[PDB]
Amino acid sequence: TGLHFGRLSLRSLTAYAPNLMLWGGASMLGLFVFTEGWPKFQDTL
Amino acid sequence: GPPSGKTYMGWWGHMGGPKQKGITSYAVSPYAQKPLQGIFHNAVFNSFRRFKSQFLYVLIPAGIYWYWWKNGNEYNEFLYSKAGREELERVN
Amino acid sequence: MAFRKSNVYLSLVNSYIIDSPQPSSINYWWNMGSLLGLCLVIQIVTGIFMAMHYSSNIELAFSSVEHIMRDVHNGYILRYLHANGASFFFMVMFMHMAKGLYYGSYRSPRVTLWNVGVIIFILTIATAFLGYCCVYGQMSHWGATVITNLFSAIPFVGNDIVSWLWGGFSVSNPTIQRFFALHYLVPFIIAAMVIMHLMALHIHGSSNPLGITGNLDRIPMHSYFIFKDLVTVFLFMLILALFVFYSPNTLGHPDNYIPGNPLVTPASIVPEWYLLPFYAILRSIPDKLLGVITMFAAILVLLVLPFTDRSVVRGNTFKVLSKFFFFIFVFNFVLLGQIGACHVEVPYVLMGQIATFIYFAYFLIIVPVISTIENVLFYIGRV
Amino acid sequence: AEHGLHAPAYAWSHNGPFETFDHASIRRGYQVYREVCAACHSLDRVAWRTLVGVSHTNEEVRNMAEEFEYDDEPDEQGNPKKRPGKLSDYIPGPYPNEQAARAANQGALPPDLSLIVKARHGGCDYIFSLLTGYPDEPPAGVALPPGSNYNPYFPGGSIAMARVLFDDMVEYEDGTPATTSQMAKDVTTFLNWCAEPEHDERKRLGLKTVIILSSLYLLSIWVKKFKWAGIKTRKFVFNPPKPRK
Amino acid sequence: PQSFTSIARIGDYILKSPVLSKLCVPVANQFINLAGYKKLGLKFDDLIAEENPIMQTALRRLPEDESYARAYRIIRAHQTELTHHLLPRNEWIKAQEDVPYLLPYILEAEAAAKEKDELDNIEVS
Ligand code: HEC
Ligand code: HEM
Ligand code: HEM
Ligand SMILES: COc1c(O)c(C)c(C/C=C(\C)CC/C=C(\C)CC/C=C(\C)CC/C=C(\C)CC/C=C(\C)CCC=C(C)C)c(O)c1OC
Ligand SMILES: CCCCCCCCCCCCCCC(=O)O[C@H](COC(=O)CCCCCCCCCCCC)COP(=O)(O)O
Repeated sequence: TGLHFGRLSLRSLTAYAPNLMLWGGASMLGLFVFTEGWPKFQDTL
Repeated sequence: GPPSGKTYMGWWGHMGGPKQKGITSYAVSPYAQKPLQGIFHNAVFNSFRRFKSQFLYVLIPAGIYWYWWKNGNEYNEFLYSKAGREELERVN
Repeated sequence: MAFRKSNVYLSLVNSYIIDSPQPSSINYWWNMGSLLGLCLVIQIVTGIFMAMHYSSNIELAFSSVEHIMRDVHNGYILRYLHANGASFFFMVMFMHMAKGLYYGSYRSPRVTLWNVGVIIFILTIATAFLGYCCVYGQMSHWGATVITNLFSAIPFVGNDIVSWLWGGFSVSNPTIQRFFALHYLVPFIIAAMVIMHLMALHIHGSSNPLGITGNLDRIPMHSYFIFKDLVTVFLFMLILALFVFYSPNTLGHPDNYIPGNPLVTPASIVPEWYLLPFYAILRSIPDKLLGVITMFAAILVLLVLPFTDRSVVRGNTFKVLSKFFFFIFVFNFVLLGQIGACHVEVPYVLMGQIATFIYFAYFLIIVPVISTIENVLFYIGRV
Repeated sequence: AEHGLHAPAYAWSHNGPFETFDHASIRRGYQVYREVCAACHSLDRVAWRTLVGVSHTNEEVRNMAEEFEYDDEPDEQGNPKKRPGKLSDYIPGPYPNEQAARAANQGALPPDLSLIVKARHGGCDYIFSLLTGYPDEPPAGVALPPGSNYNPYFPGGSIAMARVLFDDMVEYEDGTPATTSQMAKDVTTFLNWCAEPEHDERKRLGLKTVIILSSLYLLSIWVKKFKWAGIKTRKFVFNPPKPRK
Repeated sequence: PQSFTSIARIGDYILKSPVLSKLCVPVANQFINLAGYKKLGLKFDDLIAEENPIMQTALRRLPEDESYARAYRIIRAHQTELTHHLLPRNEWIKAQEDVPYLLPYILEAEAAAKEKDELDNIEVS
């Protein structure tokens, strides 16, 4: 009856994981917006 | 004003140390005493005391890296010498 | 109340340099901070008066420093006091960065004061490096090429950043003219980081060499540490006066007096004596990408040091072996800057790998394990 | 062999914290520059006025700068015309463009010596030992490329600068013997002046600054101890309070 | 940062083992006097940093007498240190006066704070 912890719980890391991927996806969308006009990044744009 | 955080120092009046009691202090005005009173017997006997304590903490740590650099410098001098090119080609 | 405490502007001066409570037993190693504040003013003041005679064009950059040295009234005093004060700035800063590591100043609750110092440490390296290319000497052109072409190791992005930083295809007029305008800006950022540096120093105060609480015996800053700081100010301005009037070109390199040439390289591209050791860490790794990661980590390894130290005592004063390996690390760095002065030849390459390994292992293996037995020798030796 | 032979320390008269230049040697060194090393080397950073009151008198310098010619502002219809030099102008080099220097000297670029003393490691000792350090033949084992002379002090050994210093190639205005060792001691003195024309004033302002600062530094120790005298001899006693409270 | 209970379970085992308590304890006792804090009048537990909530809790439970004396040894060491000298030989700390007076308070405070963090993460079946 004890969960692995370091002041951060294992249960609380799996609860935030779906949102962490969504925040990661929201960050890539912000990268293409702010790094448009870069000719090298236009290879996949 | 806005509230502030919690620190480990106060100011004159609430410095934040433990309560003290039973400790007394004496002092004398510097207009009434002679400075430079013991500069000799401190430049000779006191300095020698401190040196004899903390000098093997600095010498042996400096005694290892001096022989390590010298046996590399006098080895690099032979490897690039006319008598030490044959050892140079086996390490080059 | 008194006017020095009631006024809005004079109350900030009162609580920082006049009524500030200091530990009563800090030795001369704690005078180093005020010497860096003195040297920051020297660089700026001797720089504003010398910026009135300098042209940042690639055509006039070198020629204008000679005009400062030959035509400006007391123009040689300006440039020797500014070129030697840059070298004296780093020697006091290393003795400030080393006193902190010896007495365990990085430990909590002063970790932010420790991290702001590392930010200050980097910005000063850039500021000195940027002002070094302003002279446009033969050593500064090739010191600019090597350092700036270092970011070509970041994959898929490096070639554009390097071309963006140079302002073109190499080091030419667009490079120097923007290096000078940056060199005038960064000292105003350091001056702003020092203000944030003294703000984190004021919440908890200075430490003492005993490594114990200092709230039991305090004395005011004025008339005690104002006049004790005056002792080292006059000694700092005396040794600086010897290097400025009696031997001005001892610390520098004679190749910087040649105009920069893009066709012919010097016999040996070497950095200044304060960046010399990290040059050996870069050159120890037999790869290009891995060199940058290893070179920059040596600055960033200082950041984990509040976590690796597992001791319940601050400092090295009451520890025989933790005080013992410190001086090897001190000397290993002193040895580390020695190979960088020598060419890349047998057997300096082999020395270059073992020495930089022991450099990194002090933070990551020795400081954590010796600090561990030391807790045990302390425990059974008393029990 | 490739670092170049280390040159020893000689007995220069201006070394030491109180010595000035021998201004008689600056006057003589300027004479052997104009007739020996004026042909292939430049001095572009020396104005004419700096020679007044140091090596020559004012009427002497206003005539030396008039033997040359400078380009003047155009005439009434824009045609170019020349003017004689004045005291505000600089010493003209021997070659107009960098290409014409390399043509006369087999492709080698002869440097500008207005900063040579502070730009070659070896200070004053390296210029002196350069022009007198030429052996009559290269050491056994080495065959030099054509057109290049051997000199051990030069890093790498082989150099493109020949021998220019012989005996009695110049006559002095004060009867000094013109030996190869004598002139080489003089040009290095004149060239050190060119690189450091602030030499004498710097060393006498330093004596003023050191004496002022060294007694300020000592006076501060007395004042520090006078003001710290009440804390240095402060004495504490401890008497344990009763546990009744 | 290596706690204190962690390095004490190391201690009581070495003390009880006859081979270990004969090999290293005779080497540990020279490490204490070579450290040389005894000569300025300092008991060991006065050397530990106190700027964390664990030590601040134990410093409050400390009795008045041991807190008043603790105040004097720190003041004496601060005063003696600024003079670049040492205490007279007849006032140094001996071997027997250096006792663990701050040990039990540190230990009773970590086991009550270990319990708190092991109860904040209970996964009930
Ligand atoms: C005959 C032409 C000539 C004369 C006369 C001459 N030099 Fe040179 N000097 C050269 C050339 C050519 C070079 C370039 C050689 C090279 O660097 O290999 C050179 C190079 C030098 C250098 C550079 C050495 C270095 O290590 O890079 C110095 C210093 C120098 N000369 C000093 C002098 C001095 C001092 C004099 C007389 C006072 C003098 N020269 C007279 C032709 C001359
Ligand atoms: C911490 C602050 C500063 C540092 C460390 C610094 C450092 C340097 C260094 C090392 C050089 C090259 C010196 C040489 O070898 O000749 C230099 C040159 C120069 N600096 Fe600074 N500098 C600082 C601030 C300033 C400021 C604020 C200005 C102007 C307002 C300034 C103006 C110059 C100029 C004009 C040069 C070229 C002139 C010359 O050195 O000949 N500097 N600086
Ligand atoms: C211009 C640059 C700097 C100035 C003016 C400056 C100034 C100061 C001052 C006045 C203090 C308090 C007095 C003292 O402890 O001696 C201090 C403390 C400190 N500084 Fe700096 N500092 C500078 C740069 C740095 C750097 C580069 C670092 C670290 C890399 C650093 C780390 C520290 C630390 C750890 C302390 C606390 C020392 C202690 O309390 O014992 N500082 N600084
Ligand atoms: C913890 O204990 C402390 C402590 O708290 C403090 C504060 C200090 C003191 C240290 C400092 C406060 C250092 C502060 C340093 C700076 C902020 C740098 C200062 C920077 C500037 C002044 C900015 C630049 C601006 C100028 C100087 C402009 C000058 C104007 C010129 C040249 C124009 C002249 C032209 C004409 C027309 C005459 C200590 O020394 C100390 O330990 C003893
Ligand atoms: C940031 C750059 C400096 C770092 C801080 C170091 C502190 C040194 C500042 C000097 C002030 C000392 C005098 C205090 C005072 O007013 O005392 C006054 C009067 O004292 C005097 O007699 C003044 C002596 C004159 C010496 C000043 C020389 C200055 C040297 C230049 C230093 C900075 C470039 C108060 O005296 P009191 O002790 O009775 O209160």
